[PDB]
Amino acid sequence: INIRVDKHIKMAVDEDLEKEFEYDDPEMQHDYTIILEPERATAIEKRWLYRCIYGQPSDIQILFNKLLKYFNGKVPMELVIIKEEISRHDLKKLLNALDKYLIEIHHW
Amino acid sequence: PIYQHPTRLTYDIKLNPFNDWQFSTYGDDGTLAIWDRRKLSDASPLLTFEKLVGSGAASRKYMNSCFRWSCVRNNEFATLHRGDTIKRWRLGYYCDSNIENLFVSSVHDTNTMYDRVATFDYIPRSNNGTSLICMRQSGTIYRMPISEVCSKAILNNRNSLLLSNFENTEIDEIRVN
Amino acid sequence: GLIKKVTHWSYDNLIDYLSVNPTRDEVTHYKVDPENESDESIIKLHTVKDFGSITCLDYSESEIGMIGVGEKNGYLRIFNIS
Amino acid sequence: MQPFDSGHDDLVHDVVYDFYGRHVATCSSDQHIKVFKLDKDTSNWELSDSWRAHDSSIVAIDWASPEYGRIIASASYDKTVKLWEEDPDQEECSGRRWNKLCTLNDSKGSLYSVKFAPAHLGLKLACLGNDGILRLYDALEPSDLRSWTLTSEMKVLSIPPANHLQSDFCLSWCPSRFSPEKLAVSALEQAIIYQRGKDGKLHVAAKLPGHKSLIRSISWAPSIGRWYQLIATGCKDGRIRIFKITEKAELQSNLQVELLSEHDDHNGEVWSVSWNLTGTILSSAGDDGKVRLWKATYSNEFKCMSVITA
Repeated sequence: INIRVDKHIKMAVDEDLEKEFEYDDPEMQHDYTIILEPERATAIEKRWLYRCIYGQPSDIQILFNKLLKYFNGKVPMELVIIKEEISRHDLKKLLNALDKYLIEIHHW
Repeated sequence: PIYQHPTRLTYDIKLNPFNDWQFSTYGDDGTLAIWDRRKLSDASPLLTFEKLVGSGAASRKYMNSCFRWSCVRNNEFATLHRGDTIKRWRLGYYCDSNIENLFVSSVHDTNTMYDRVATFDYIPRSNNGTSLICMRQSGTIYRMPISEVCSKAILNNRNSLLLSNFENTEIDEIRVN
Repeated sequence: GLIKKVTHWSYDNLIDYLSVNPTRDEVTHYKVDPENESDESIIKLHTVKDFGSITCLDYSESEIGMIGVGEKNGYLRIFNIS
Repeated sequence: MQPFDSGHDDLVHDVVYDFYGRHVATCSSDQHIKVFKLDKDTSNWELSDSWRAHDSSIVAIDWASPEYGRIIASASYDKTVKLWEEDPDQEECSGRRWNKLCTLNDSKGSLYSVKFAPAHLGLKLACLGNDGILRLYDALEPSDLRSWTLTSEMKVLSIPPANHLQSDFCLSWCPSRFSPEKLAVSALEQAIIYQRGKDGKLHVAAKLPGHKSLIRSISWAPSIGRWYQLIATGCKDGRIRIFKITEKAELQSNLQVELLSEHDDHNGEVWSVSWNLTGTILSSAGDDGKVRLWKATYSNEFKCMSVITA
């Protein structure tokens, strides 16, 4: 599982940083930015990843905060389930809730 | 049909809320034009501003509204430029003697509270006040007031100051007492 | 993004508004008190989210709540909010 | 501050005092002129008359000299200047208290500013519109104040501006009975001083430098007795320029203009600039929402003293 951040989260964290072209809206353009290492990220990038969860309930927030460092595109999720003692249906819930920000990679 | 006038500035029609005979469209090159239906009925546009709004009207079907008529007073419209400033153009009219020929009298620039504004709209308040609700490019919607800018500061022989506003009707006086 | 002012609905001093998100997916009905200049005067009331790609929007003056929404595929949806 | 509602249904354009400082005339875009008198007993502004004047928006009015009677000029956008004389044998707040005298249907453009010359020059007028033509109207026949004759017609702008481009014009006479007849005329971005020559015709005398943008207000300071005159200008830029004029072909006196000060305190457009009776207090309004009061220091440098937010 690899994490992704779209332009809406970038604009949202820009608004939050403001708290402390232009004529058209082409719907086929998305400024997709992939966070390669969620553990090794800057402040704005961690802000991106934490704003990605702004709206989901408490269980999803806890499951994301405990499994954010494993979304580096190199750790299989089966080993994550085995090691962290989590339910498979919990992983299914976490994947289905964040449908448009999680990249699935399937290889041996 | 009653009339058919061939023009290329045929886009988003906003009728004037105070005079139904006047409507204003723009075009692909951003050229805004304020029309009168009686001149087309009988055919030049009543006004023509070169490159006032965003271009590319034929290519993009999702265009923000950066031009609005005024629902607080007559002969006025607001244009939003580069997501930062709103130009409140005030028009003047004269009758060649019932079609009122139009020309631009004064333009007032108001800087927005937050940058990157795509579309906006008016908020009518009491005592002829003006406030603007604006939607940013991030989708955040906020409310911004219009400040009371003094239009005339005259002094008397008794050292008395008389202040006239650009928005409301009341006149402010600071007497020497 | 489309902010359209809607009149002939509210009986109090509030002025109704209709908004479309910049991603063109939902229609939001607001309610703005003009006498209060705070940003909390905007009250979000309802949001219809089942939309593909909104291209145009219009309202009905006579009947309160009836809002038509066009789309790029060709589906015009006429519904109620209030 | 005591705000009083003028009662117009649209934007109040110009407000002018009388010579005695007890009457104010307000014009507006609702095609109305209202005259307010200052009551001696109640000390509150109360309306004297309110009558429809023009067929378009009135933008400039001026009171005449009190030794020629009570005459109010009115320049509107319908290419007319209308002169209004008070007949006191009418009821107040009726519309018949101010009688019409004459319509000046010579301007081919929408008039912007109207000004009376000082009383020592006669009952003169000065009109300016977007046609760029400065017109002076006298009152030659003393029996009836309805035969006003055009005498001086000087072209300020070569071609009129288009309708889509904005414009602004302003005028200011010379309040000096001991100096020859002068007139400060503000074009779009130009400020010209016109002087009356030996041939009886106006001529170009001096030009105020600067003014990269539109001039919104011009004002000649009263000559209290000093040897140098003062012109204050509020531009579309943030500059409140004060020009110091020292007076010494076919002109009775050549005059030199030196910029005395230049202030950027407003951070916007200086819409209006004015003077006091003695030329000591300047008042300037701008887009910051604040009206600043300027007084000259000991070293002849104008420094702000009060800021009045609104």
